[PDB]
Amino acid sequence: NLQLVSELKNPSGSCSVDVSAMFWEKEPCIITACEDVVSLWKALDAWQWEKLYTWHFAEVPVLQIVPVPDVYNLVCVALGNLEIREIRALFCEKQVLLKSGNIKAVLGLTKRRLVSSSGTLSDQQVEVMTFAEDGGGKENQFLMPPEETILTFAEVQGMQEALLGTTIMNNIVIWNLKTGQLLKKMHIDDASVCHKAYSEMGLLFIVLSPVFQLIVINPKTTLSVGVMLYCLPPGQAGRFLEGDVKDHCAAAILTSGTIAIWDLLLGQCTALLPPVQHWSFVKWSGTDSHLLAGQKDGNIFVYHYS
Repeated sequence: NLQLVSELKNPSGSCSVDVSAMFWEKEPCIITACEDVVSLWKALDAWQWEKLYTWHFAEVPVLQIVPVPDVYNLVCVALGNLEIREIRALFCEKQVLLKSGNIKAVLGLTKRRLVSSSGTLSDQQVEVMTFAEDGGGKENQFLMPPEETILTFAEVQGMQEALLGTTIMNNIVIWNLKTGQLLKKMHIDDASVCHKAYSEMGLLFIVLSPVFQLIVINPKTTLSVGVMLYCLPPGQAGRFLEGDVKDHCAAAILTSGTIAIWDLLLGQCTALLPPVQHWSFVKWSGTDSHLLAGQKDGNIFVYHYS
């Protein structure tokens, strides 16, 4: 379960919107994102965090952090008011504009890659850029577009070089990341947002946001059934608001204001985390076995998960 082990107070002018734990060149750090400022933090002692660097954003507000596997020398953020307008890389005033326009979906991938999609149909583009060791935009690879607006990406764990997307048509698509080709398009019995995709034994396992749901799909027959429902404990309100998965644990913020955790394998709700104002976002740490819970006023609480 969950033991509070450290906390970060970060009171800025603006609303806090995201948090991420990453290694920085290499030591575990936390990145905080508020609408108008992003900061890198390092452990001061067993429970306190100190600010090491800050980046500022006038005009267009920060929407989210975009963690990128295997990258330890920059922080990627997406900026916009509702839809993404920009994607920037932040280096330790040192911002590089990476992508600009009508961006629909974005995700960091293994091996220093970042995939994004823009446009909606015949004009849809899906692009995977690669950062060089020095953080520089090095390559860009276009992926065969489904011509259906992508809602989310998920890198398929257990399948070599496969990327999954969900589309507004309630379809999933799978790309071969080596060739750019679209491998399959599959209707999910008419969710939406995919928090995680796994592959084993020819089967596809996708976790979707009955807070969470796991659907298992046979890509060969296209036949798919819900086969795990993750639901709140006896007498607990209410509904999914936002969430995050790492490995086989899912964490969600509920509209009520409480945080709930599940073991995706065990099927069970392994923890409720009531507010210490309301929880605003939740993120698993990318460095260790910690849960990061944040409030809008800037405070982040860090829990050890056992």
